[PDB]
Amino acid sequence: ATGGSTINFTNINYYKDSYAASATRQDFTQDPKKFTQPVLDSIRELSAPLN
Amino acid sequence: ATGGSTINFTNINYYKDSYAASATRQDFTQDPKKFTQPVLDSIRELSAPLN
Amino acid sequence: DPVEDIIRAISSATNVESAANTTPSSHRLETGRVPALQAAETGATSNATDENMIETRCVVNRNGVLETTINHFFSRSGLVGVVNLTDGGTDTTGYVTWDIDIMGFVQLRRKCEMFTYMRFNAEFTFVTTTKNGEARPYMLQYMYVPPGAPKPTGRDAFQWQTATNPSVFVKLTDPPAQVSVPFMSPASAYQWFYDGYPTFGQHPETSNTTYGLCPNNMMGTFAVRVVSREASQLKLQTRVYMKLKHVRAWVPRPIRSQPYLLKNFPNYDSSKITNSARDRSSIKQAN
Amino acid sequence: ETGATSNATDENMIETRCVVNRNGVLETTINHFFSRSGLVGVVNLTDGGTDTTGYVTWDIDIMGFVQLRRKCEMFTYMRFNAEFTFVTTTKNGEARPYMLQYMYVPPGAPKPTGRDAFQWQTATNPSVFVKLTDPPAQVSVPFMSPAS
Amino acid sequence: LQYMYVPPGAPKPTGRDAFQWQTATNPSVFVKLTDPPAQVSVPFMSPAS
Amino acid sequence: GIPAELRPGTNQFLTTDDDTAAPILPGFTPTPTIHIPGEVHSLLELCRVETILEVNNTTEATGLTRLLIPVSSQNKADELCAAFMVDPGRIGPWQSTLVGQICRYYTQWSGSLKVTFMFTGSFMATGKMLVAYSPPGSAQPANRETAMLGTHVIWDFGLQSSVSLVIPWISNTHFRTAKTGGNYDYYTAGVVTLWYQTNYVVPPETPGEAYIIAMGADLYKFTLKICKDTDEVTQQAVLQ
Amino acid sequence: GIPAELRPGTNQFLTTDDDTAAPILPGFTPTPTIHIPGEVHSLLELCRVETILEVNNTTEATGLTRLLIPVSSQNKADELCAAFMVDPGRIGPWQSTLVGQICRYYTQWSGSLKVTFMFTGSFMATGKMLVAYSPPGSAQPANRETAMLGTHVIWDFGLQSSVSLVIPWISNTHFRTAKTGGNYDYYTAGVVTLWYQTNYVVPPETPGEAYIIAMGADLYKFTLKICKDTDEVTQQAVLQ
Amino acid sequence: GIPAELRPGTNQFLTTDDDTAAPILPGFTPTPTIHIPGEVHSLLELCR
Amino acid sequence: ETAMLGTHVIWDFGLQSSVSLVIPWISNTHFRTAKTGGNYDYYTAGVV
Amino acid sequence: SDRVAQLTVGNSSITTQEAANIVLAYGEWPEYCPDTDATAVDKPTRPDVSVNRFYTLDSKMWQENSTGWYWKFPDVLNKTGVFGQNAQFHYLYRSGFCLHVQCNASKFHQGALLVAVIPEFVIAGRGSNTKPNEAPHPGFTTTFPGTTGATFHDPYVLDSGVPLSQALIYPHQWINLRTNNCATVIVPYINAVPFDSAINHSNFGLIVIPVSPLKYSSGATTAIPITITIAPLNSEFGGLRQAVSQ
Ligand SMILES: CCCCCCCCCCCCC/C=C/[C@H](O)[C@H](N)CO
Ligand SMILES: CCCCCCCCCCCCC/C=C/[C@H](O)[C@H](N)CO
Repeated sequence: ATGGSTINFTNINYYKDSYAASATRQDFTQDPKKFTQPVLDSIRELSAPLN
Repeated sequence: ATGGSTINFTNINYYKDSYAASATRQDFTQDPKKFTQPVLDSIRELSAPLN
Repeated sequence: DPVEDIIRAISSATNVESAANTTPSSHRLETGRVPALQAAETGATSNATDENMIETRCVVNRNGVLETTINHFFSRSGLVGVVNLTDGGTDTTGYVTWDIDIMGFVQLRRKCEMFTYMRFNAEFTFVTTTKNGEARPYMLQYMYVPPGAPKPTGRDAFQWQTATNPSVFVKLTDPPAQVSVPFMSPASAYQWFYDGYPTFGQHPETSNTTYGLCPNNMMGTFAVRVVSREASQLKLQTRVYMKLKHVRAWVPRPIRSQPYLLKNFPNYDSSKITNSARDRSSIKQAN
Repeated sequence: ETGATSNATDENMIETRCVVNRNGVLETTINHFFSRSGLVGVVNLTDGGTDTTGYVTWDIDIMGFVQLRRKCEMFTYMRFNAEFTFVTTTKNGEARPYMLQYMYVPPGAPKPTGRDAFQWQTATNPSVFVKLTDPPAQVSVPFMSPAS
Repeated sequence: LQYMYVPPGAPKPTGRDAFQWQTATNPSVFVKLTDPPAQVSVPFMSPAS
Repeated sequence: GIPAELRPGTNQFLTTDDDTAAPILPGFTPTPTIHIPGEVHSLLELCRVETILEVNNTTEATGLTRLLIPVSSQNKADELCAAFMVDPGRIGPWQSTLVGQICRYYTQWSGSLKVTFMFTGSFMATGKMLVAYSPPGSAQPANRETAMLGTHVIWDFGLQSSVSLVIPWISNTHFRTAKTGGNYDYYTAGVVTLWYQTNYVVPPETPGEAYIIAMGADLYKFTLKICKDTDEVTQQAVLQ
Repeated sequence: GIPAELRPGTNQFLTTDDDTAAPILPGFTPTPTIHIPGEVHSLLELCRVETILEVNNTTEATGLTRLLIPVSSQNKADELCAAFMVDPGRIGPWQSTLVGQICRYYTQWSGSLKVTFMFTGSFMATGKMLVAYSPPGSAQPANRETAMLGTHVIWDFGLQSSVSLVIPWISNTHFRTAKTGGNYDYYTAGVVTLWYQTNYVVPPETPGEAYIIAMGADLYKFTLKICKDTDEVTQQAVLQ
Repeated sequence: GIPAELRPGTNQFLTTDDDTAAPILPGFTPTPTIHIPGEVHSLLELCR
Repeated sequence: ETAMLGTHVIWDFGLQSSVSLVIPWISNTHFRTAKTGGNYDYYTAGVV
Repeated sequence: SDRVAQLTVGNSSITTQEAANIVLAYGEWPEYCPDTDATAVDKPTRPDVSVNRFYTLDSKMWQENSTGWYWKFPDVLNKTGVFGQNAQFHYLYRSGFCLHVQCNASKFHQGALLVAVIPEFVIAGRGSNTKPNEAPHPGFTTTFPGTTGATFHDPYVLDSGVPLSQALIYPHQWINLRTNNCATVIVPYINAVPFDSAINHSNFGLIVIPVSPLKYSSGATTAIPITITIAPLNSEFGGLRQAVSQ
């Protein structure tokens, strides 16, 4: 945290093109549930999977 | 003191990272009483220490 | 309800922007009030002051206190290492690795060892010259090889592809390279003193080579080469200067009076101990 | 057998305490994982005595060097931009003050036949002029695939 | 080149390679003869006023 | 013009530096995007997937039988079966797991692992096992009276065919560097052993032995830092 | 682009310069901080701690008896005992004090020192002493009639076992450079002498001599400037 | 970074030029001023 | 080293000349019958 | 209301009629690990009164040539009481301590003892060897003395190569035989990590040294011991497993 009044500037671009710029803007998005649990019928952690 | 309208800028950072920056923001905080006088019962300067 | 027995710091902080002032104090003739007498057996220092010992004037004190903070004390670059790259004729490796230990050079070592725990950032500058001194227009590679990463086996070996390892490409005729490094310890602070062993097991009483070596300080290796195919004939040293910034420090400890011997060990001479203060002719002659 | 991974967690297996976890997750994104420069190619320009071509072409394939190849092949499809740096040295190593030309010859464009041949007029092809004593050339490249 | 400032009381270097050039504290300037001349700002250091 | 003073770091090329470079193609608009299934954002999504620990990684394990854990009816009760170290970025049975490859591009890791066992028997095969976890300390437990002292889970063979031993993060540090031992052996995570709780009991006319399959993954707690280059790859000459 | 004109100071590397450098690890988040006891902020906190002046620093003082001040029953009254110069950054008994090491990284100092004496006798040992301070001037006082003229404090041995002689800042300059003499001897601070006020008087059956222990520290007034490199350390070759 | 084009006057050292240079001592606070009699501001006071 | 493990009190000779070791009630039963041992030695209280 | 103190911890208690205040190291009390600083997920164990209490080592006897002793903590307690057992079955230990030192003598005796608390106290090989191969190191029985304590070869440099005179930076107190017969320091948990292994790592050592030597005129008592009593304030244990003594 901290960094009071550090006036950061990075993403400013000197060219008319978008791909000339510098990464990132980051991303915090995740969706593990599509790779880890890609099943039709949802299964709870309490219940046994197969009944 | 003095330095009327000198428009100082230092802490401005050119990178997306906090550790890329330059010291300091300083600090004026002190707590000598923890090293110099670390005793339970507080002792005044007037009174004799041991009574 | 049925079983009842189941059911801070005294010191505080104050900003000090200048040296302390002095208030006027007159004499005192009376009993019961004794600022001079102290008892040091409590481990606390005498709190007696200028103003209760003598008669003083008033001094507004604008002396600055600022330069002595741990930030300003520790932010300076000083030599943490030297790397010798032959690359020349005869036996030729073509590269040199330097394990990163800043305890190898005494002058910056004694400042750090005033403290048990330290958490900081870093600014490394690489000043490379030739054997005597000069700069030719040769391209260089400074690569960081973190723990577990393959160390390069040759001048041209594949570990220099550095698809991941950070590397710096620089010409000897360019101003010295410089980078910022974070706090990489897997613990929460660096520690220059570790009383303990890294692993379990039975420890030899004859020779303990593992005593006192903290795992948390192993930062990987620094490796140099000359970017090229055949070889150069030159021979060069790289000097490595580390600056500490954003630094915090804990638990101050005494400053070392004995000559250092080894990087990683506080070994000193059982013979030959040097006194901390030079000796005079008699205790009754101040000079 | 359902192909789904165990959803069991720390807290239902044993008795746990409370841990506020401020460890950062940020460095492992595909942006930070893949944004590093690593060697995609090496080009040998003789230009010297004896048999002399006077130029060398390199078809652009970044699969030629394993270390950066295995990171890419974790994925079937990729859409990115690029930053190319050209570090040129001499045979052993050095920099002399010679002028260079780095020219991009897109598909269908004439490849240069000689050192001085007319395809170097580059009225259209992008080119970089640089001295061996200059810091290495660098450019940004877009996503040029005719697919998506 | 190395231009080092050795304030009063500080050890003066005894040799070309001597340890006083580690400059963990003393300010120093590293510069090439082919670089534009070095330059620094210095404060008022007198212990009087 | 504007007076400037150049600094160290001039003319250096740092591979990881974030800067703008010049575009080659002014006015270039790329080919439109389309929706593609299965997009990834972070690599921690891929570390939460169970892949197959190779526990039988020993010699004379032939090719694909290296992934199987033989279970048969014992004679002396209270027997050990298989054991592996918990360090996912260390040489061993974790070297074949996806989570083992990704933690090997990084210098450090932290979090809870997970170990899933799937028993492929006949429907008529019953049994119980003890999957125990012992934090760092004395070497591999000698007995199940020693191995029950750690974190363990008893598992009954039955309709549901998998149990999972979660391996909680138990550490002095926040992270553990992944490397070999003798010094870095400070960071060793622990030992997983798998013991017979009772026995592998099977009726007549049924095969006298089966195979457990072990898998491994991470929990929501798992992270990584200080990205580096892996040790598994080696190249000699430019691939033609 | 933007027209620029480069200045002297280009390409120089100044060790103390404050600049930004490039990060090696984009996206790096460090290991979380925790609370650790005993944090320091400035080094003046450490200069306010009393450490032990080595007054017996002379030769034939053996190893650890260098820190002790012998006190016994005198014969001729009005006798001197021990003396040391006040300069904390000067070779002498201050060379073993913490405040003596820190003022030795700086070119100058200002403030009030403090000197604490602790008498380790038997409970039955009584006595009085005179701890005197004389500002710069003629050399070490020859008599206690000369030494009483300066700043002094009389101290009675008793229940409270320590007295403190505060050494007020008395100077023409605001600061004093710490260095040797003959020229810089302009900046010498003064002389501390310790005299018998009456005598060390002891009953029968009790040891006939004791030891005072002296300590030293700073007051809230003390400061430092122009940080440099110390003279105590010497290195020859790279430590292996 | 920011595209720049260097001009004549680069690398010259002009004795009378007004520029910033780097400080040697970060955090340095000088010795307090005091009043001294007889301060001068311009040399025309001395020519009178 | 075995006796420090129990309930203990350290006592310094000085002005106040007495210390008291309180012997808390530590028992399985609510009461203890007072009699000899070998059987009733079940009810033994402890050792000072 | 000062020189008389009583300390009660667990089923144990300590009285002293002659005492100089009490030192609280670095101005903090021992405490349990806060949820924000903690890392390990499993639940620690907190025995309270069975571990936290005064244990009393054997007494070190006090002579004219004595150079002084040291101990390591928790190491002195790893074989004793229920505290020694928990530290063997758990991989993760945290706590503070309350240290108490008893030395008494009579108004005709004299001397002083420096009692300090040194975080991360590293002993040091003694020899002129500058090669890390041929260079000497101390033995395990030296580095970690146990209950029996160890002794200084060079008490002046504290065996670590560091001057004794500056030991007054650590939380300390003196036993000055004319003033006080005990020294008590209350140490918080100090370490760069919240938990650690009690077996592999000792947080801090204790040090008793004769800055001024013992003297008594003939006919008085020659035998003076130095006793040590230490209590583990606020203990936690984690990572339960089988027993490991080392
Ligand atoms: C492009 C090259 C970059 C080089 C980056 C190296 C950064 C390494 C981290 C340095 C942090 C301080 C070093 C660690 C402390 C001491 O050396 C320990 N005693 C090591 O044993
Ligand atoms: C001034 C010189 C500029 C050079 C510009 C070259 C840009 C070429 C586009 C590079 C995009 C990635 C390369 C394509 C992917 C792999 O190589 C394919 N396997 C090629 O077969």
